[PDB]
Amino acid sequence: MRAMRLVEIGKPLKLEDIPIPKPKGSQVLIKIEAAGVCHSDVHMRQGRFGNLRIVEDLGVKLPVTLGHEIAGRIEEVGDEVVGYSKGDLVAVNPWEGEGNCYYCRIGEEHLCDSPRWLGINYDGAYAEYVLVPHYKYLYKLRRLSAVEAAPLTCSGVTTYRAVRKASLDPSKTLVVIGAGGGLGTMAIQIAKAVSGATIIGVDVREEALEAAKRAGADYVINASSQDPVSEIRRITQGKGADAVIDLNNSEKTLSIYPYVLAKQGKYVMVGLFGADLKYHAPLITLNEVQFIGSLVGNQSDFLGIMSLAEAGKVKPMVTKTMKLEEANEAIDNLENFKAVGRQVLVP
Amino acid sequence: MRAMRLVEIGKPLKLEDIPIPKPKGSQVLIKIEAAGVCHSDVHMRQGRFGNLRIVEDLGVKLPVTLGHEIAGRIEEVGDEVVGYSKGDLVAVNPWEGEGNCYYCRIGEEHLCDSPRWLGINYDGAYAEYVLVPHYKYLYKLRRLSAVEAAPLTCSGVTTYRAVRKASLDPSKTLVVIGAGGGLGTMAIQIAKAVSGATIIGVDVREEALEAAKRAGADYVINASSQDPVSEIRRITQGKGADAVIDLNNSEKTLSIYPYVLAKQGKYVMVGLFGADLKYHAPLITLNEVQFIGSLVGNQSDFLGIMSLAEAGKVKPMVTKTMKLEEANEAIDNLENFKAVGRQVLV
Amino acid sequence: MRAMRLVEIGKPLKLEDIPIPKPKGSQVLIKIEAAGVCHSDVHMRQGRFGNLRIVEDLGVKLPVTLGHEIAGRIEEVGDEVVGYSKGDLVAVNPWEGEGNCYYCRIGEEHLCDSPRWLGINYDGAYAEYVLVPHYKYLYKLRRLSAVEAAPLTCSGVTTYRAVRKASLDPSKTLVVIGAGGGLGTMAIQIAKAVSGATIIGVDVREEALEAAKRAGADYVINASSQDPVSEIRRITQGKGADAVIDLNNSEKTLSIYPYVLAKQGKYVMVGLFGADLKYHAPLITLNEVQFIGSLVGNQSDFLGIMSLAEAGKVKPMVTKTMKLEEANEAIDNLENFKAVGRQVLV
Amino acid sequence: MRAMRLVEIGKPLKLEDIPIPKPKGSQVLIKIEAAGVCHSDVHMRQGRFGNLRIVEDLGVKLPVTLGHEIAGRIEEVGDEVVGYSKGDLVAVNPWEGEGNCYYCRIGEEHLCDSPRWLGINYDGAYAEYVLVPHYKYLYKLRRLSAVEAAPLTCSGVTTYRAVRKASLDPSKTLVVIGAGGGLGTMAIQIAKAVSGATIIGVDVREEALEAAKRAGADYVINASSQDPVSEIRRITQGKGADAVIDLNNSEKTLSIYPYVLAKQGKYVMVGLFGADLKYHAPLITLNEVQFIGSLVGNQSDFLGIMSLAEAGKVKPMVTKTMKLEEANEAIDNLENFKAVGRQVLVP
Ligand SMILES: NC(=O)c1ccc[n+]([C@@H]2O[C@H](COP(=O)([O-])OP(=O)(O)OC[C@H]3O[C@@H](n4cnc5c(N)ncnc54)[C@H](O)[C@@H]3O)[C@@H](O)[C@H]2O)c1
Ligand SMILES: NC(=O)c1ccc[n+]([C@@H]2O[C@H](COP(=O)([O-])OP(=O)(O)OC[C@H]3O[C@@H](n4cnc5c(N)ncnc54)[C@H](O)[C@@H]3O)[C@@H](O)[C@H]2O)c1
Ligand SMILES: NC(=O)c1ccc[n+]([C@@H]2O[C@H](COP(=O)([O-])OP(=O)(O)OC[C@H]3O[C@@H](n4cnc5c(N)ncnc54)[C@H](O)[C@@H]3O)[C@@H](O)[C@H]2O)c1
Ligand SMILES: NC(=O)c1ccc[n+]([C@@H]2O[C@H](COP(=O)([O-])OP(=O)(O)OC[C@H]3O[C@@H](n4cnc5c(N)ncnc54)[C@H](O)[C@@H]3O)[C@@H](O)[C@H]2O)c1
Ligand SMILES: [Zn+2]
Ligand SMILES: [Zn+2]
Ligand SMILES: [Zn+2]
Ligand SMILES: [Zn+2]
Repeated sequence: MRAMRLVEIGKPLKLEDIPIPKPKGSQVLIKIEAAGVCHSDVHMRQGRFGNLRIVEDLGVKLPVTLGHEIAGRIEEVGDEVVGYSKGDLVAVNPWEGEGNCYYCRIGEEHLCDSPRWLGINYDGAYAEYVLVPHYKYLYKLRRLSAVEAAPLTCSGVTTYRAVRKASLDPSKTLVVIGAGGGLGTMAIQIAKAVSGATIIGVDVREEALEAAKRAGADYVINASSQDPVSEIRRITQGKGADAVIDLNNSEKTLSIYPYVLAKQGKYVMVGLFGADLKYHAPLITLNEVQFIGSLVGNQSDFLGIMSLAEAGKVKPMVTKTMKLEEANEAIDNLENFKAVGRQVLVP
Repeated sequence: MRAMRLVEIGKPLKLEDIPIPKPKGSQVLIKIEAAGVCHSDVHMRQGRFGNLRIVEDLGVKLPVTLGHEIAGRIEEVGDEVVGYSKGDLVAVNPWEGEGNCYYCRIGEEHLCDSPRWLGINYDGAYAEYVLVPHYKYLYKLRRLSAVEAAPLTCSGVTTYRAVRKASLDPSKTLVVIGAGGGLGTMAIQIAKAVSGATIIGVDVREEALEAAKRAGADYVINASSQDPVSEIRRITQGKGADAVIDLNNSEKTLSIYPYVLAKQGKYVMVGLFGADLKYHAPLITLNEVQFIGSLVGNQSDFLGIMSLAEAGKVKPMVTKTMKLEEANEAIDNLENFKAVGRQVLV
Repeated sequence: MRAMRLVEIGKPLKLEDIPIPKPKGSQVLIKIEAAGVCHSDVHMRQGRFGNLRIVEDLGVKLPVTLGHEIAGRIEEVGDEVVGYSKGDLVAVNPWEGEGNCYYCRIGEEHLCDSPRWLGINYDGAYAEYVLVPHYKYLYKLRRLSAVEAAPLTCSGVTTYRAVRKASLDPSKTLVVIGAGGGLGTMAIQIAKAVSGATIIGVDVREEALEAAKRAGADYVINASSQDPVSEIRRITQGKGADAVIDLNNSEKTLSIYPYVLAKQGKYVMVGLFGADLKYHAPLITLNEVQFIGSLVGNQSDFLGIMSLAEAGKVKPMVTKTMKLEEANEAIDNLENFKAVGRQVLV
Repeated sequence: MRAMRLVEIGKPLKLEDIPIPKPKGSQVLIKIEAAGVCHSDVHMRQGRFGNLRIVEDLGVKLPVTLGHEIAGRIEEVGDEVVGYSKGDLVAVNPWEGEGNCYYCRIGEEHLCDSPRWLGINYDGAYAEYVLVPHYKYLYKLRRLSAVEAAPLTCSGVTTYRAVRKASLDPSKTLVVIGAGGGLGTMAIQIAKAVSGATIIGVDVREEALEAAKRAGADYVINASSQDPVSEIRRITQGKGADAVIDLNNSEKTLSIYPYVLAKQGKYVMVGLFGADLKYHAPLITLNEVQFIGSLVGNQSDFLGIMSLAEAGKVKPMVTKTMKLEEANEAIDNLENFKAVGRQVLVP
């Protein structure tokens, strides 16, 4: 089968011909009908998340098929599979754990000590087929097509979790940094659907802000032409933002936004652009500010976002559908900040 | 009345004689019997918390009587005061708000936009009497004496809230930095009394660690004669600490402990030594760690620590007492890191 | 000034002429522009909530002006009032506490031991003016008019708190009983605005269900012409409802819905029709279901619903307005179940 | 192997000779060194929990080996078992789920739609060996012996969860009904270890109250000689109890304690004596009281209580150790309210 794999860092993904997995036990073989392209793949290709080398520090073993936004039809199931039949259209939660470690026992499976992340350390969706370790990570689709559902397995579940960590309510204001991109449009839609908080979207491209508005942002700020700090201060009437979901965490964003937080404000750090957070400690203490890391999501988060989308409350903004072989072009678009919403590959 | 006030930044507190406040409405006048000495007064005297100037930046108007750990007896009450009488022994919650702003409405009074902090921007306990804006901030003392209860109004409520933010449970390990001081000894007693988590106390003086051990720490580590990272990793079997309550937040502590956090670990920042937190962002994201600021406490926190104390489940470790006029010496001891537990003035 | 007061239990509210309150300190005098009519006033007039007598049991002292959904303009302020001026349009939180008791300290003012409930044990909005104990209970109106905001101070805050207690999320289903009334229409709008859960509205009148559908219900069920159990089970695919907000709690509703709860399901009891909950204990234990009482709301709840409303995300459905003197007729409509949405007096 | 099984309701458990299970895959065969006796087995033997027949209504299929308080040594592991070796002394969490249903996905495994409860609908610990479905339900013991740990898997995890649902803090008072029994002594120790709340123990036997005190109760009330209502009112100075953990839920207890709740008080219903809760609805609404059901516990709860005990913070009060063949006598003792603390069988 065809597969776009990461064979060497700093080099484009290579199309290869590898065997189709054979499911056994509780595993499930899925024929891919949609594979979303995540900016995280830009970092993977470069082989690094900030100062962290995926191979040397994170333990990734090359080669590996990328693609962690997965949706397709069940092709074959193992002998222990129950409640799923061949032909079923499903979305797949790639953030899988083994079950015995501390993090799996408390329901934080994505933080497993021996993680099975499809598309990162295990073969992902940039292929004609993908082997899913356990059927419990599936979610049958009815209202959504594979193309519309795929982005939900990463950008969706990730921002759903981040939005929960933001602890929103009607009296609070949320600021999303990078609001026109893949996770940005998803975070905005979700915040608009599961809370009554005021949503402010921030980006640097005119097209990105149009995307943020289509996503439902109550207010948008172009940080290239406008003074983001002044605008956020004005909109919140001098109070500052009660929560900020930073989908960049770059030298640029971390030098600006951590300073527009209201007292008790929560700065949820999702982006992986790579930079150090330098912040005066007394500022953290005296203002009870919080810097919170958020990574993908657990089974509850996956269930939550899938339920919301399947109910028609939110829907990924897929702006382009391309071939599996165009994987390197889709990733380039993100690397060059030329895409809005989400791009999805179809084998 | 006698009163030790911050009259000039950088200079010792000055013994001054000012009018005795006259309570009206729901206000209450307390005759001070005990005033705890907090390290915060070292910063105050120096005129800053890190880069933040108390006057220009934090808006403190001098002169002001310091002292934010308050306990004494009611001397006089306003005409609207209910449920309290002259002579009543009480502890005072100094972190007061006005009630109308966003923060007061959600029950986070200490973060009021127009704060009324006794001992900070309003006159405190380093005097014969102290005026209390509302009787709602009082707590009748029964089991504890004024001297034993005074520290609860700051070191107690501050660490009670911090322990709460640490989200502890029996399977977690908590590390307390500065475990032998005023807040350190309280943080440990509270953590042991309101959770079943493993407690590791870290300090840099043999006696401080002994005070930490007595407070109830399961393990103690002297960072100045042994590598804390190795011990903490060993104790947690390589997992790291699920929570750290840093009562320093100095360049020294922030360069060590943030790196010993377990995944989802919470770094609660209470200390105000002054330094910049510096941490690689990808590490915060990939490990889902949290850096959380915690400041004094609200009325719920005050009630929690006073009830816990009056029930005899925790008790401030007062290692020495002295006169009001000796305020400058007590503060020097903290500045020179010469004390263990809490000092109280009378 | 004119005022409709509960002078005699069992008898209509009486038009009376009493002195106009004079505000002092932090008190504020509001000139009433809108007073919502709540079903609670049906109980009040009848003199009881279930078996609980408002006088003997609940301690209500007659006579008292009713009306707990308040909105109007500031007429006069006490000398200590800050941030408000004469002429300011505001909504009033009537569920007020004194601040010193356990409940006020933990931020649950509405459960104060010495409650100051405007329209219940203190004079309410069914009059030309109403005295407000503290300006902290006010909320400046910008987007909404007095008539549109009045209902938020009871039907809004009550259901906002109830929606919160329901612990909803996208994978859950909420069932609202009495979905076409004052609280019902609000509960649905709020549930839709602050969660992504599936909402099922149940009522017994075609128009009530239409009002429920308009409020935003995903499904509507007329319990008087179809079996609600079958529909709810079908809609939830046999799982049952994860939460039910019962705005009746009558022998009729309690004999049906508690049995349609999913495991861990939460039955939030708001309605005060009067009945006894009767459920086999082993079922509560084995299914981990919860029967939760919810009463009006605290300052945090008030802030939440007022902000949500002023942002235009929800809005009380006022289907009719009338004169203060018509108070007894508006209450009759609710008693006879003749209204949909909310009625407001001017 | 020997096994004490429930073969017919209303009749004593029968000693039988059944084959020793053969573990495969992720299963683990444990040689039982301790099996605690739970009052729940009194209800099982009678074949009913209140109005609920275990067979006709709950779906239990007879015969079945009882015993849900399990501890022993690993005898054999399946091929997929990792991190566990033969000879390891472990406690076993019997409240197991399948993983795919809603409740398993959100971390509430014990409420699984297709539960695997060892000792209830699957063979339990009243035997020489027990087959554990998955090694992730194990917890290695170091400080505790099997006899001291066994009770933790039901009375321990159940009361740990109930204590959490009670939402305690230093200013609150907890009242435990049935404080001298198995779950009673465990609830008291736990509340004393994980909260600073005031603990009041209530029972009807002098011996039961001695047990409650040894457990650490701050106050004890003998409901046979004293007026429980008056005492609770006096101790809480007229406020009432902020939380009540009822380990009976009988006609007797439900007619008394739901009426001594403080405003916002939580009545956590754990006991299964069988009775209907009849309570005036306006009382629930106007006082914001809560009636909360609590059943065993999930993997997080199990991890929590095991950590606490393994740390020496709490320890089951085993008052008697007897032979496997004495299973019917141990259960009779509970049925007749003649035992304090917990009884443990050793094959
Ligand atoms: N923590 C997690 O679980 C997780 C999961 C997925 C992706 N991510 C990370 O989130 C980040 C964004 O991912 P994405 O897929 O949405 O990519 P994306 O390219 O679609 O979005 C990036 C957006 O950032 C905007 N941007 C660039 N510089 C900016 C600035 N200075 N201020 C404001 N906006 C700016 C761009 O215009 C663009 O719209 C990446 O680093 C990715 O690896 C994290
Ligand atoms: N955020 C708040 O609400 C709040 C409230 C009160 C006090 N504080 C602050 O907390 C800090 C401590 O206050 P305190 O009253 O307990 O004072 P303290 O004098 O008791 O000092 C705390 C302890 O820190 C120890 N220490 C010093 N260097 C150390 C190192 N490198 N590693 C480990 N331990 C070290 C000292 O030996 C001492 O025992 C101060 O900065 C104070 O201003 C904050
Ligand atoms: N706990 C609190 O804080 C609080 C606050 C305000 C009002 N309330 C109470 O809530 C209840 C409802 O108040 P409301 O103002 O919305 O009044 P309402 O007149 O609008 O009545 C509510 C709805 O119940 C419907 N109904 C009647 N019988 C029904 C049945 N068998 N099944 C389904 N629906 C049925 C009616 O048709 C009506 O639409 C009252 O008992 C009131 O006193 C409680
Ligand atoms: N929900 C769950 O997860 C769960 C789990 C295990 C056991 N249980 C149930 O909890 C209950 C108790 O179990 P146990 O194992 O501790 O049994 P136990 O016999 O050891 O305890 C019962 C105690 O109740 C006391 N008691 C009897 N009548 C009383 C009264 N009127 N007032 C106060 N105390 C009274 C007895 O003196 C005795 O000490 C049973 O119904 C059992 O099935 C529930
Ligand atoms: Zn794991
Ligand atoms: Zn304020
Ligand atoms: Zn009160
Ligand atoms: Zn399941």
